[PDB]
Amino acid sequence: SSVPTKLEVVAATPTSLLISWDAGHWWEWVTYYRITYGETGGNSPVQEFTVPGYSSTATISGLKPGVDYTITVYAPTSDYGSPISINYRT
Amino acid sequence: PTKLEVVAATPTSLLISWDAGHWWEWVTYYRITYGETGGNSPVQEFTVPGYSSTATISGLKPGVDYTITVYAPTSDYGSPISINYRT
Amino acid sequence: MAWLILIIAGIFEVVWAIALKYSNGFTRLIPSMITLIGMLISFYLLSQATKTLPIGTAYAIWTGIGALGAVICGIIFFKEPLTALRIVFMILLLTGIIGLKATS
Amino acid sequence: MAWLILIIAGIFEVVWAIALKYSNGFTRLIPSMITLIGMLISFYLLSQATKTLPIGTAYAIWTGIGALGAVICGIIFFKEPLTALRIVFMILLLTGIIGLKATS
Ligand SMILES: CCCCCCCCCCCCP(C)(C)=O
Ligand SMILES: N=C(N)Nc1ccccc1
Repeated sequence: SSVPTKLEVVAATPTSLLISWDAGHWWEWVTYYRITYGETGGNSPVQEFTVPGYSSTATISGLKPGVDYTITVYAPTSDYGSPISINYRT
Repeated sequence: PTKLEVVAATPTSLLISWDAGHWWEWVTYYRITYGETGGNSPVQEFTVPGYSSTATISGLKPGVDYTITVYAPTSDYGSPISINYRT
Repeated sequence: MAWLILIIAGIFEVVWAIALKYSNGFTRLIPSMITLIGMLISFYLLSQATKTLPIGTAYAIWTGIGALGAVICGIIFFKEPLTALRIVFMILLLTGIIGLKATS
Repeated sequence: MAWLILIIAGIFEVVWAIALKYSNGFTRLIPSMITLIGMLISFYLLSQATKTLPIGTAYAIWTGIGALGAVICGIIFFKEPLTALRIVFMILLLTGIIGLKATS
């Protein structure tokens, strides 16, 4: 894709993950990112929130310890890039 | 504006209210300022949208006589409204 | 049909124009509110009228009615001047405007 | 002074116009902020100008400078076709604007 880039967990806790990305160059900076997280299986839905586009990090709280999750960062549109996801067990 | 009352007060905060007018007189913002009636130093101030006719003043020292004034955007309306009030 | 909502996009252009004059530097609530709301009506009405129509002929007539409506409602409501000279340079300005927008 | 403000309002009129195309669905941060900042500056300056100037002359001149900057920028920064029609429309526009300032 183009943005976002390099989605990693900076810090983690049994219940909470702190994730970060490379927004890219100034001209690639978007107005917001929408961030999805749920059990990497999907017992019912997923959980979702958005973050102002000027932020490269987001904290995800209220997870079940021991469980593998999938965490996806989207751009406003599909014009920019494919939505980069990672798996992480808490 | 007109009719600057203190609808409610606690030792540390006042709820003030005024008469916006009607229709043609409504201004887009009011600018309220409050300070000790005495040694003052500066005055704290803030602004409220002109559709709102109440305001809350918080973080007052209990027992101290404060003076509250409500400005229109410009002079050309109906002058500032001022009151004194001990908390 | 998109032509008529382009006309109306253009009338609402004059509406916020006059409402903005009435707001006295955007300090009188209601004329201030009309100015804002009557704007995004104009812009919305446009983007729909423009969907169908040429962008060039759209804007040309949009801003034409905007600019002339302001000039006319002005000399009327705010008893703004009506000089032989002013009516002329306004005509050269609106045709230059209409002109350049009708070229793009 | 009121006139000087109008010129800068017209200047910011085009800077948000061109920044809005360089924003996507209002999605690119930096162009989105520029459009947003250029509109709030454009409107503000216009609203303050309209206090001392006829709405008819304020609107038309504002719109004009935006239309003129749009083509001056269009021609220079986008290789846009420079017609003899386009030049005479920019001359009528300038004559319109200069003219109106001269009957103050
Ligand atoms: C929505 C954008 C325009 C914002 C302008 C706010 C209106 C009030 C302008 C007052 C400041 C200038 P003053 C003290 C000479 O009236
Ligand atoms: N609607 C317009 N003609 N112009 C405009 C430009 C900038 C801010 C708000 C509105």
